[PDB]
Amino acid sequence: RKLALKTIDWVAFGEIIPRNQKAVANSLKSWNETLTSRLATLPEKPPAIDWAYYKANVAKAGLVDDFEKKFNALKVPIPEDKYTAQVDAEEKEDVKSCAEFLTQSKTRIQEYEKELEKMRN
Amino acid sequence: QLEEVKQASIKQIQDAIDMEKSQQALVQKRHYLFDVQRNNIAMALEVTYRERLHRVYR
Repeated sequence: RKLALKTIDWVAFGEIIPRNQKAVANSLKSWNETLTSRLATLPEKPPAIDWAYYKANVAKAGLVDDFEKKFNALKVPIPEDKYTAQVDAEEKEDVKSCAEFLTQSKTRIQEYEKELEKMRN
Repeated sequence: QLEEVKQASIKQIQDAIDMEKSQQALVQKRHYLFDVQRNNIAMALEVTYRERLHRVYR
């Protein structure tokens, strides 16, 4: 593909606790951050060929021109990647957050804080 | 008298606090996680486009 970025929020990131994916985050930060700076390095593209010249002193200039036309024409596919199941490996330990403790916590918060007033009396 | 009143006063807010923290935590960490899991994948990607242009040009 190329670079992407979402909600990189490092403190809560590691914090997860779905344990076989909990551990991953702690490393995945550093794998990532190393990653982020390493991209931040490269050039994207290199020069554009001085074809006018390379004909000059590649006087096998059929080769130059062959490769020239090919280079002028030459347009890479883009990379491979595969972990766009992580999008959904998210949604699972995206409902864990939700269900487990979204709802638990509202429920629990209700009785307790409510539970403040009446026993405050 | 005063003992039992302070026992109740502790327990009631306690319960608030700990649940409200438990909610807030999982929301934040995951919505953060949602985007971290991006970022991981996609970094790889931009690298390979960068690399291609050098690689062919060499």
